[PDB]
Amino acid sequence: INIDRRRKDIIRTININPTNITITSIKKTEIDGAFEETETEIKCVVRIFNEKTAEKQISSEKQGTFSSIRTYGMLVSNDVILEVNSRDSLEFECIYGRMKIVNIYPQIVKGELCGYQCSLERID
Amino acid sequence: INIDRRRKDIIRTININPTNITITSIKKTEIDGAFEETETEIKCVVRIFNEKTAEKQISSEKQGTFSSIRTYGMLVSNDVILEVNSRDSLEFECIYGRMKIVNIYPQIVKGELCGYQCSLERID
Amino acid sequence: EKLRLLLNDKDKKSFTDEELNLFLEEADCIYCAASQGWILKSLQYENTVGEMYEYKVGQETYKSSSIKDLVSVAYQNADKFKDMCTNKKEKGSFMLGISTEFE
Amino acid sequence: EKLRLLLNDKDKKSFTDEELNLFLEEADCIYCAASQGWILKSLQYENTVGEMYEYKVGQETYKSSSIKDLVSVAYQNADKFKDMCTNKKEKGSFMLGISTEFE
Amino acid sequence: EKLRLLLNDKDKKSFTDEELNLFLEEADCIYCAASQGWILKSLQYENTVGEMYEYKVGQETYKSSSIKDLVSVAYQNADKFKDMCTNKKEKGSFMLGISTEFE
Amino acid sequence: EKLRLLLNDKDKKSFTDEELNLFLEEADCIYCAASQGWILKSLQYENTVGEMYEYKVGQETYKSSSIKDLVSVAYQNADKFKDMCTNKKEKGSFMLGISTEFE
Amino acid sequence: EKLRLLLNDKDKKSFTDEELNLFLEEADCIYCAASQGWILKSLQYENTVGEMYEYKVGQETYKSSSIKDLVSVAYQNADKFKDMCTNKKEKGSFMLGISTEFE
Amino acid sequence: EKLRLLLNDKDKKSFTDEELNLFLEEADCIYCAASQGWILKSLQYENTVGEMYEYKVGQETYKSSSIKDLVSVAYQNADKFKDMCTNKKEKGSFMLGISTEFE
Amino acid sequence: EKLRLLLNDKDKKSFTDEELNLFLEEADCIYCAASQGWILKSLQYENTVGEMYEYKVGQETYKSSSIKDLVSVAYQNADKFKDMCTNKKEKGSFMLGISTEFE
Amino acid sequence: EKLRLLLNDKDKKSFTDEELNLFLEEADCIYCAASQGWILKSLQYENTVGEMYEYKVGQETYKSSSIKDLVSVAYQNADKFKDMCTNKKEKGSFMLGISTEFE
Repeated sequence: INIDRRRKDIIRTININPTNITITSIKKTEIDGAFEETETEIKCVVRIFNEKTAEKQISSEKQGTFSSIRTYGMLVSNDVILEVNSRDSLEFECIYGRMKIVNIYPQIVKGELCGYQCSLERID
Repeated sequence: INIDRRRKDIIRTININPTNITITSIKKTEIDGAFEETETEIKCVVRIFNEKTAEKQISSEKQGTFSSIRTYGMLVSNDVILEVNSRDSLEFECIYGRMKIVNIYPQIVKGELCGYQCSLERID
Repeated sequence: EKLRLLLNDKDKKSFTDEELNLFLEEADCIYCAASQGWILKSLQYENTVGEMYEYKVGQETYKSSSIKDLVSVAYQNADKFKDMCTNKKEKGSFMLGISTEFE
Repeated sequence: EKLRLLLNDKDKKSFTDEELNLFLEEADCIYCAASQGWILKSLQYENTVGEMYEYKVGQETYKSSSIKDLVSVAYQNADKFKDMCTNKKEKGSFMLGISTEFE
Repeated sequence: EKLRLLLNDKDKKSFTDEELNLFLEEADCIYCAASQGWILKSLQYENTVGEMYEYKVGQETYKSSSIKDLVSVAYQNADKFKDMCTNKKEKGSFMLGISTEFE
Repeated sequence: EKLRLLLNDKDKKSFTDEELNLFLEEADCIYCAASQGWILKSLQYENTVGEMYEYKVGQETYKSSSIKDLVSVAYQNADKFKDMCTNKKEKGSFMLGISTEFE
Repeated sequence: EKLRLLLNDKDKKSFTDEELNLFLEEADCIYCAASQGWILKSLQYENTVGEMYEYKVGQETYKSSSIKDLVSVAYQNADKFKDMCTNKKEKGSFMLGISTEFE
Repeated sequence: EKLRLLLNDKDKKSFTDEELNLFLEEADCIYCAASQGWILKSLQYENTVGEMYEYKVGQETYKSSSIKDLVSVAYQNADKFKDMCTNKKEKGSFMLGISTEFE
Repeated sequence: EKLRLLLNDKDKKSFTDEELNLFLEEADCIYCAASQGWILKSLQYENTVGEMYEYKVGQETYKSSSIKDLVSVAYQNADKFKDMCTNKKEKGSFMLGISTEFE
Repeated sequence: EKLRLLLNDKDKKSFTDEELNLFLEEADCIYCAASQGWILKSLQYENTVGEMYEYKVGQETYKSSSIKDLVSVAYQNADKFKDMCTNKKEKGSFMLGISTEFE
């Protein structure tokens, strides 16, 4: 497979049903054995799609209540480098509850990045 | 895929076997660190179908007893905007036990809503 | 009665009786009118089955014969009615005398 | 009884017994009326069986014969009865004398 | 009314009357205009249905008839109407007298 | 208007205005221009359906008719328009007198 | 302009203009040059789309038109342009007088 | 330049220039040389696609057209170039005078 | 060099140059030797590729071209070179004078 | 050496030299011997591939071309060798004089 084929396919698939998304990144930085969080905001064009037939979990407790579902995937181009770790997070404001990028699958051809297959978690 | 194609397909599929449904929405509003619940009632045309071969769970305890099953899905048009969260609920009474909308899948084409795929829980 | 017989031939309650009278006026023989009505009835499969002929939702699955098969069946009905009309109006071969005047 | 034999040629209550009289009247040969009635019965499959030849609901799955197949079989039956009518009415070849008056 | 009959031969509201009258004026025989309109309506399946004949989203699955099938059926309808026009206008064979003056 | 009739004979806003005038200039009969424009439109399918005609992402699946079927449909449209033009200009057979001068 | 019409016929932005000028110089008939350019564009599908007609990575699945279909369609377009060139240049039959001098 | 035009015809960057010169030497007409180069290119598909034309690893799946398909396409290119050369060197039929000396 | 051109005609690194000299000596026409070498190279696919055209181990899955397809393509190449040998050595028709001595 | 040439015309490692000498002495032309040896080699596939040609154990899957395809390929080799022998011994048509004694 050639890089141009993958690039054209990713861009086309995103452009069938794109949505403009405002990713917000909170990166934790180790300072004196604790975290100092620097918040940055980055925008990208994105297509969102179902990937898993999952069920909405609920986690009510004395801290609070929130329900999250794992169904939605995501597919974004090469325009911005992404990364999600324990110390790094990415979220964005979809209208139907806030989305959160759980795991990133970087699509690479011959050691060259071309786009991120990605997974989400719709936090209600 | 064109928006009109999706709209025609959803409306046709609902009209093969529609049921008039009286959705009741109880939305929890944060007031002085507690919930004040406002109850509204909204009606929509709906088709109900099986989606998962699941088993009826039972949850008897000193609080009480109730049995629920996740088999039934749901498919509704664009006529009314829906939303289900931890603080927001939607229910309706099919004659065979009360139904409850667990999770909402909004079918969107080019950033435009056209209908909600949905999942239910038949609370006996 | 011609209208009731045609409504028997051309499958009932898809055309209002006005166009049934129109077809009866158009063709003297009822079977020609039946073929006409069947060809005209075959057009509805466009809307009915052309835009959707097999769909699955959840575990619910429903398949129907494609538009091509249904229009083929309707065309076969039309051709049978037309051939029936022709055979009704058909007459066998003939040998007849011939004579020219002469002085 | 002619009506009973015809209602044997077509399985009972796809037609009211009255119009069997019409079918008998339109053709004295019973097999011709049987072929006509079989075509008319073939027209009825769009209501009795419809296009939805296969469907699955829950754990139920049913695969009925497609309408094209049923109408094809009905047409084949009608053709068989028509051929029976012809063979019953058909007569073999003939060689006959010919003669013209002369003085 | 010729326009109403043409809107029955060719299904409603895919065109507007401003071209139905044009098709009626194009050929005096209504069936020829019906064939022309059926071809022109067959052209419209590029938009009304599109090539995306099957898709699955979530648990929804829909299988529409492919555009090739729809245009084929529309062409078949147009051909049927054209053949109807010809048969309406067709006249059988003829044997006629011939004569040349001589002195 | 010839341009409006041609844009009725083809999809209305895929082509720019000047090339419609170009096609009208190239062939006087509108149907020949329609056939030419339909072939030229058929050339487009390499861009859209050629490089991708069937894709699935996640549970989202979409299928479209292959490039071969769509270009076949467009070619069928072109051939129908060409045959329409020929039948427009076609004229039947002729028997005419012949005469050579002599003294 | 010759070049603009050719870039319309032979689809744009695959060749630079100098070889298009060469194409026009090869044959005065634009459609013959279009057929030649369509063949030479057909040769280029091995690079632009490659033989890898289908692949799945992660949850992405893409099925492109196979190279055989694309080259076949390009060849069909070239054949159509060649036939257009011939028909434009073709003249019908002829009957002409003949005469030889004698004495 | 002949070598540039041949590298345009025979797809570029697979044969180094000395065998291209050999091709140009083997035949004057460039299209015959292009057909020869296309066949010799088609020979290469052994290594590329005979060893493997469809493989899946993990969730990664890749499909490519079989060696038979690609060599068929290359043979089609070769035959088109050969026919192009023949048509270039072809000339129409001829009627010529004949005369033998006599006393 | 004849040997280098033959190795281009029949790929390198499989056979040692001794049999290449043998093929060159057995036929002066290089394409005839190429056809012979292509058949003899087709014989070698039973070892280089073998019968095991597809296998899956672990998550690996590889589908190689079947031996029948490979030998078929090699035979087709040999046939092409043989036809080339014929056409190079072929000569058109001839009409020649004939004469016998007489007193 | 004739034995080495035959063992080049055949795949070797499955025929001891005694039967190679047997084939060499049975048929003088080496290609006839090659065809015979190839048929005899084709006989062996009943053991290797006839008994088992596609098996899966665990996740391990292995497919090989069926006995019919392999024996077909071997038969094709045999027929090619036989035709090669015929063309070797083939000689063109002849016109010769004829003369009978007379007084």
